[PDB]
Amino acid sequence: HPETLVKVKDAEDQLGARVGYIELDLNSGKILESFRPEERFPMMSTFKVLLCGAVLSRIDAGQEQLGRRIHYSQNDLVEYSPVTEKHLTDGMTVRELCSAAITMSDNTAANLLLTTIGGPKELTAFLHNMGDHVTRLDRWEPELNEAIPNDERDTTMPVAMATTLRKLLTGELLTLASRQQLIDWMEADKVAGPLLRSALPAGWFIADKSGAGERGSRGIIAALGPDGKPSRIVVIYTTGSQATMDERNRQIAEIGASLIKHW
Ligand SMILES: *C(=O)[C@H](CO)[C@@H]1N[C@@H](C(=O)O)C(C)(C)S1
Repeated sequence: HPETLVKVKDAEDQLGARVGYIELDLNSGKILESFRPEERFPMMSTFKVLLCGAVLSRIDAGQEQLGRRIHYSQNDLVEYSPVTEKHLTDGMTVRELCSAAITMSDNTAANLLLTTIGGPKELTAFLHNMGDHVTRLDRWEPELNEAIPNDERDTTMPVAMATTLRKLLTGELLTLASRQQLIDWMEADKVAGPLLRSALPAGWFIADKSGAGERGSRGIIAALGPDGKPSRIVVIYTTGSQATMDERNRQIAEIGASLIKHW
């Protein structure tokens, strides 16, 4: 609905920075609404969903196992590793790492998984192979959050991320069991409270993944819908703002409120 675009423009006024937005129909892939859909924005932690999508594909192909245990050390710990820092002694399984990377946005977990698949260059190749010639991962955590103005490293476009997420969640790329596992991890997101979730009505479904980086970079990708079933994909990214985290959170939540109101 165009009233949501009014709010998105208002968010740009409030934050003094670009805001990229897209609403996509999950079933048909039809673009319902867009704002700067083809401009690049840093992915930040939203790439973690793509990463686990690549891991799940390897599992489907028998090249990896959900139960395989990874024995890392304190040398691997990077900033913001709430889960991995507590399991140094016994390590964690691939399933646990993806759960941690998605639900808690654990940085070390992402790096560990990144190594198992072959690094940023393999994740980018995976994306390219599934039709996404835009999204690219170049660095590891935490460097990928730099958000240098005009830098194309570690970026995506709202339309690319949206269509890629649709394919991962509903396409034939992953087995049904794996598609469900990915959605299950996203639905269990514990760190996106003040964003779209704060505007979600009772009974609605939401599977998401947020990100922060930087130069005011903030973003979120989500699959949501009424009656406990997702029917649309929403992608929101912003970068460049000098506003506080709270201010950025509020704007995203208000865009969400408009989106829901005009569903
Ligand atoms: C990803 O953008 C960062 C780690 O690089 C994680 N996601 C943030 C967020 O979504 O708010 C975080 C502060 C939970 S850490």
